[PDB]
Amino acid sequence: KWKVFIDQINRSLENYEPCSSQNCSCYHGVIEEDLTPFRGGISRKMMAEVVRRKLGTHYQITKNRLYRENDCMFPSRCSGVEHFILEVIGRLPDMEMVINVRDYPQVPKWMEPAIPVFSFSKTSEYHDIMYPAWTFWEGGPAVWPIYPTGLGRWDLFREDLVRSAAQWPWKKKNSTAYFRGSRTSPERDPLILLSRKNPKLVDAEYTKNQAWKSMKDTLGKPAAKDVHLVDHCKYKYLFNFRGVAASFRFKHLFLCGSLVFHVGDEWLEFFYPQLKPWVHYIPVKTDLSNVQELLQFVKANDDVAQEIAERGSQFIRNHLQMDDITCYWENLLSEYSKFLSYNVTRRKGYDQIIP
Amino acid sequence: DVNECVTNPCQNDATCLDQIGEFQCICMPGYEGVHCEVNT
Ligand SMILES: O=c1ccn([C@@H]2O[C@H](COP(=O)(O)OP(=O)(O)O)[C@@H](O)[C@H]2O)c(=O)[nH]1
Ligand SMILES: *[C@@H]1O[C@H](CO)[C@@H](O)[C@H](O)[C@H]1NC(C)=O
Ligand SMILES: *[C@@H]1O[C@H](CO)[C@@H](O)[C@H](O)[C@H]1NC(C)=O
Ligand SMILES: *[C@@H]1O[C@H](CO)[C@@H](O)[C@H](O)[C@H]1NC(C)=O
Ligand SMILES: [Ca+2]
Repeated sequence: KWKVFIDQINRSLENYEPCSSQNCSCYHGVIEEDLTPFRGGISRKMMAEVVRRKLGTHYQITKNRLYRENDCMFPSRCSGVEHFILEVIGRLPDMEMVINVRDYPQVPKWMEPAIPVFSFSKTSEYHDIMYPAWTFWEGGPAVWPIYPTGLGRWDLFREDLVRSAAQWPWKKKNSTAYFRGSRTSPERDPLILLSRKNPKLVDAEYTKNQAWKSMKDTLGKPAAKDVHLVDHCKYKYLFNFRGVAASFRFKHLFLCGSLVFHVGDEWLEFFYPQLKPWVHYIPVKTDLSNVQELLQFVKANDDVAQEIAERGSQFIRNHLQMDDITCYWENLLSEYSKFLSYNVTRRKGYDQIIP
Repeated sequence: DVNECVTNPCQNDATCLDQIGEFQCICMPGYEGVHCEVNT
């Protein structure tokens, strides 16, 4: 009865091109795709317009020194971005760029001509250039009390998740699917409602975020207590959804050794194109219409389910290390700088970013 | 207007206020900064 899914998995694995690189070259196609609209060159006038439109924070690099406009709406996100740029700036040529640190992308594809804005998340309907989000170092959501200063330090969180996964080998994991998050997209609602109807099948509950104003923000129930990502690893099946844009939850779930149920296929981060459905995770239709069949399938094909979870965990373990984040930053900005068709001049009043 | 408070910009149990194309974090006593990140 599972032939359709079993064949899909065999097909996807036969199609799969494994990455054997020890560096971030496995993501190079994302850079090439994101820079394709700028192959005709980025002019000084184009850059001046992007800056005037305040689509992001204006950075400049000259002589391996980083400069920035005064204003940043989210200082902690600029600090996270700056952490990585400063790591690699000794090898970067002169350039300038606008780095959007808001959640949502800024350059819809229907805009002509394309203008270059760096954003952490997009869909294929945007021309923003993806970069590794600030949160790999600092500045992610401050979920009280578990991440009081903001979700960050991917290097440390990786280690904590690997230790937690070791405490919860697959066979000891709980078979009720699990989700804890806030109502940042209504696409999450059908899972919460399915959970309320069938709590043995799914344990999915809305926590509150800092914009909570009423019970409407938790679908009419008291908010659930927040749960550390390391405490997700006891569950076999972990759901991931878009929020405002893509969610930082996603990468963490793989390191639990659990099987990720990834809902939808529109909202991306730079590493997502290398994570493949049925190879690394279970794809779920955006409207959740096939979620009950998928949960029955994985329960009836637990050996396959485990194989998928282990591949996803290994991919994040081996190809989304801190060094991959820094490498991608360096390769992205180096490649981007080639398309500036003019010589950058430091702006009056931009302070240097140290250290 | 984007409600920036949805992404929990305020640290250390501060309160987030969504304003006209900006947000403000109202710190617990003892904290300051845009994100209430500086512990006085
Ligand atoms: O109980 C919770 C709720 C949230 N988070 C994390 O906090 C961040 C924000 O989650 P939320 O659902 O509020 O927003 P999202 O960014 O997913 O739209 C994500 O990395 C979640 O994994 C968490 O670890 N535990
Ligand atoms: C990165 O890895 C690829 C092979 O995976 C190799 O061709 C390339 O030379 C490497 N680059 C550096 C700078 O190590
Ligand atoms: C599995 O988790 C669910 C949901 O959290 C819980 O209700 C159930 O009791 C757990 N089952 C076992 C056997 O621990
Ligand atoms: C830009 O700078 C390069 C390298 O310093 C120089 O050789 C070139 O003449 C300049 N081109 C301009 C200003 O158009
Ligand atoms: Ca606002």
